[PDB]
Amino acid sequence: STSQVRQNYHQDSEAAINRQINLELYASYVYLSMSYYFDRDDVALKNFAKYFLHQSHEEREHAEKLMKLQNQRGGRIFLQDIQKPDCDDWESGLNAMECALHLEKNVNQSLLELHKLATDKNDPHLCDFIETHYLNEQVKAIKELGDHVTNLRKMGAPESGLAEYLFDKHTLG
Amino acid sequence: STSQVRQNYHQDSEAAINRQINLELYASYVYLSMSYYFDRDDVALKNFAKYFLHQSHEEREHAEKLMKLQNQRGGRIFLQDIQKPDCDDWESGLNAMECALHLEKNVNQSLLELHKLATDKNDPHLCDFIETHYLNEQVKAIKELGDHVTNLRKMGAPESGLAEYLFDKHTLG
Amino acid sequence: STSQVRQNYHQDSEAAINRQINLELYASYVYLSMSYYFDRDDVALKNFAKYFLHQSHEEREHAEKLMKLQNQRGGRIFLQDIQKPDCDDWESGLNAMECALHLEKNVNQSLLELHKLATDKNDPHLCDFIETHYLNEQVKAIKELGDHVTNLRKMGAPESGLAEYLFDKHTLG
Amino acid sequence: STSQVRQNYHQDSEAAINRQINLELYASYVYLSMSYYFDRDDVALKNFAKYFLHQSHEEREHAEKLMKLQNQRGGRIFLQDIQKPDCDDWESGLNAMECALHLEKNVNQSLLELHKLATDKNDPHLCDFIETHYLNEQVKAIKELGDHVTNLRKMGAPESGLAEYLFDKHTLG
Amino acid sequence: STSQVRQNYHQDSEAAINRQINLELYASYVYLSMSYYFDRDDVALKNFAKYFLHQSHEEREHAEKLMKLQNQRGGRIFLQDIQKPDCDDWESGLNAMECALHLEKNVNQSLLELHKLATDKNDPHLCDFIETHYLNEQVKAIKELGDHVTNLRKMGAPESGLAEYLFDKHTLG
Amino acid sequence: STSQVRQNYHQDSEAAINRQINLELYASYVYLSMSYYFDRDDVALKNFAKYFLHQSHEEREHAEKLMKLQNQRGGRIFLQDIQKPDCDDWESGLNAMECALHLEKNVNQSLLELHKLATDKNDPHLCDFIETHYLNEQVKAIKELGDHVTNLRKMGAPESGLAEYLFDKHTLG
Ligand SMILES: [Mg+2]
Ligand SMILES: [Mg+2]
Ligand SMILES: [Mg+2]
Ligand code: NA
Ligand code: NA
Ligand code: NA
Ligand code: NA
Ligand code: NA
Ligand code: NA
Repeated sequence: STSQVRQNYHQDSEAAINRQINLELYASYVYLSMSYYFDRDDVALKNFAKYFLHQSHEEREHAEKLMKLQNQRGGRIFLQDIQKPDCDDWESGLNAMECALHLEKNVNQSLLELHKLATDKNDPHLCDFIETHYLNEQVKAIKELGDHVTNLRKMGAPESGLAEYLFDKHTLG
Repeated sequence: STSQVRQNYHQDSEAAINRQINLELYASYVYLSMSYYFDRDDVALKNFAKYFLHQSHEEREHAEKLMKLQNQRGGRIFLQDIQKPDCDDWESGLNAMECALHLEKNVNQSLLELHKLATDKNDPHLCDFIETHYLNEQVKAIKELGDHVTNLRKMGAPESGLAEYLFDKHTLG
Repeated sequence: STSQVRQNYHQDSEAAINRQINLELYASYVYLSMSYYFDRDDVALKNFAKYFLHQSHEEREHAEKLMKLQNQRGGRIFLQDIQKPDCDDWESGLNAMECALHLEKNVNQSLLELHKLATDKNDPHLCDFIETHYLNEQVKAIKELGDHVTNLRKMGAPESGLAEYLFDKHTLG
Repeated sequence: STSQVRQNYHQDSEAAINRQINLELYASYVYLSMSYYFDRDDVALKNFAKYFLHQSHEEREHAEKLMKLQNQRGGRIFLQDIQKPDCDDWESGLNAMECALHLEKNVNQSLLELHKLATDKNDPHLCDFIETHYLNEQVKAIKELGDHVTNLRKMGAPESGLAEYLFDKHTLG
Repeated sequence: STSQVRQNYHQDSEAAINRQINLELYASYVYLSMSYYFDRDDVALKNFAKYFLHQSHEEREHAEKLMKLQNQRGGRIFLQDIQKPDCDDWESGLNAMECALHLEKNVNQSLLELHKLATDKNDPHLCDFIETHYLNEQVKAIKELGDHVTNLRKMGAPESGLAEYLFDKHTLG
Repeated sequence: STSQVRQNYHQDSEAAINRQINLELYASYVYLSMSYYFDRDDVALKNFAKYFLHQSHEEREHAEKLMKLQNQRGGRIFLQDIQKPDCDDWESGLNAMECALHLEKNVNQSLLELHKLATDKNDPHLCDFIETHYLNEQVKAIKELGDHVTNLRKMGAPESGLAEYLFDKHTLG
């Protein structure tokens, strides 16, 4: 049953990796939903749409890298349902950015718990995988989203549709 | 409630489009599972893995095009859970190709039902959308997968691991 | 006696580095032996030979990087005899790949023990050195060798000399 | 009061980062002093001057990267006075190199203490930040300075003004 | 004690140059503080941050040129502590620009006093050094900052966060 | 048991080739030791280090060519332990060059004995192999090392650390 390549890879780490794969795919689905919300004719913020679509693809890449990790270590991928996002209607550019920030912080928390598990299981390869490919990415993404939220709020979003328009043009464009 | 752009777009067509979006995302997920099955150290068919990963990305593109359609017509996207694939272990290159063929034919059947609905609702734009972007793509994909299955079987798959190896090299490579 | 550059570098870490240097040089020697086994007129698998020669040179590079590390930290290199490999005759492409896999996993285990020692001695520089330059390299090498072994076995190695021939051509060539 | 981006960032880590920022700015100031010492007409070692000026700019870059880190994590930068260097007159190329070596080892010790704090606070992002951007840089800088000191001493510095002259030309030039 | 190069260089001029060096380094530190204030996630005005970082580096260059002057004339550099800036929190783009304007005018006043001292000591080289490299630079910087302050105020800064946003984009970007 | 390619290849020649392979690998190991001795922070002669590392790689190449010869003639490679070098600490650039000269002359003597054996066994292919690839290489290497030793001694090595420094720069650099 044991993979010929498997070495120093705890069952709990394998399971946590599978959970993280699902979470990354979920985040990719959330961002896809947000993108096409901004593609609606009654919202019509193309650069918001582009931004979130890019994020969706990035999240898919993160999931695929975790799957590659899983196979590299000799764990076995078990996929689960990708739950639909919490919203169909994301209400505003600002609200979407706030939800994205919340999502990214939740993903970061899951990564931190993964790192803690790796450390506890004395899995330095896994620890450094997480550190190299995920943790800084998360910190950067959270910082960027926080900057966006700050700018939108200062501009007067979401009540100032001019605010969101000009943010779409000048920041995301 | 009615979109300012909506014209000649029946509620039943909108719902069928949402169902098709989910089905395309499901197909993407299935192909992703198959790809990383072939990435396992105990399977190790890199070109199978690459082939199915490409298919996964293509299916995601198809889903995104349907979402774009939905917004273009003034329908509203409602996402649903993406169900996990039927298998974790796809057993062989031949079996994966057979399951892919079955999946593609099911997707094609759903597209044909969508076309029939469009026709019944006198939606020529939707009909020609399906015809232009989906139906021929499906016919081609089904033909390609059938060719692959035929070749693998004639080569002696899945019992001939040499068969699958050489197919991976010479057809998919 | 203490090096002017030495800081936070435990004697046990220095000794473990010297042991790792010897182990990497040993691995280089093993791969050299395997390469020239495949260069024999009665074996004559040129791409196996090339593959293992490349591995030999890579292992030498790993040893040299450890020696550089040793000097960077102000430890002192103490070389030991490089023991001859366990075999003169490696029997088959498959057997050589299996022995290489075993060797790489042993090297990985030694690296993991080195990391554990570094961590216990609160040597984050050493830990991150190992993580950055060695651990992922090992995981990748083990995964690659496992893939090779899997393919050879499925093809019918080592009894199918056609198997090894075609693997030599299509995978290693 | 809490930053919207802040996550898993302990107050003690934030304070230690502020201390490190000050220390890096101090090191920059020290190197600036040394550079312009070597620019004096009665010292006139242009390549020493260039070397230390480069080091000064590098140290400022390190400080700026720590400030960026601070903002990325949602900590708040609090700057302090940059103390003047211990010397106005650095006496000789050899003495300046010895003081630089001492400074770099002190900076390294502060970084190691920072890493220990990060580890104790279970801040893997901070740990890997320090490891990636600072610790190896320090090890390299210390090794280089030790090499310089060794060469100068063997050449006969600081009593051999010919020694320092030729070192300036051939090593630093 | 007297430098072999020293000629027509009064002790009072040497001391005033040392004071100016400290003042330029102080200005550099102030601009650095402002830059990283604008890099905060709750301020998030990247082009303000870039503008002030550029100013910081420019001020450092000015200090280094004064040190070079000091050595060229045969005076001796005596560095002092670089005091921390008056603020940690610069409140707004407009407020930062107003403080920068005040700082630049103070630096200009110090330069004018330096020029007056040079003139009184019949040091035409020093006078023309100040005139060529510093005075026009100051006049330009003050004019630019005044223009910025005027624009921000007319736009409605600092109460109009849209004002600061659009200024950041269109003037500083 | 006899190789299909073997012709006019005496068992004694095969054994002598195996001994020469071991000797070349030993020489490679010696040069590696010397290189990293010069990489020490308390020795710090980078061009000595580079010179000996190049020699190490060259010696490995010589060993690999002998192994290739062995297989070409249908002999069988039997590897032995590579003994550690006689020294951990090579004391000086001059001493390392003197030891290298001694090593190269010992290798040359072994090659001459190999040639004599080949001649006695009427193996003109082996004789011309040795002549073409090894003997002139040895003569050149010995001449070069003798030149180096002569220069170092005339310069005042090893007591003149300036001597070794300038030799490192101007001859080996
Ligand atoms: Mg790390
Ligand atoms: Mg003038
Ligand atoms: Mg505008
Ligand atoms: Na992600
Ligand atoms: Na599709
Ligand atoms: Na290795
Ligand atoms: Na630094
Ligand atoms: Na200035
Ligand atoms: Na040789």
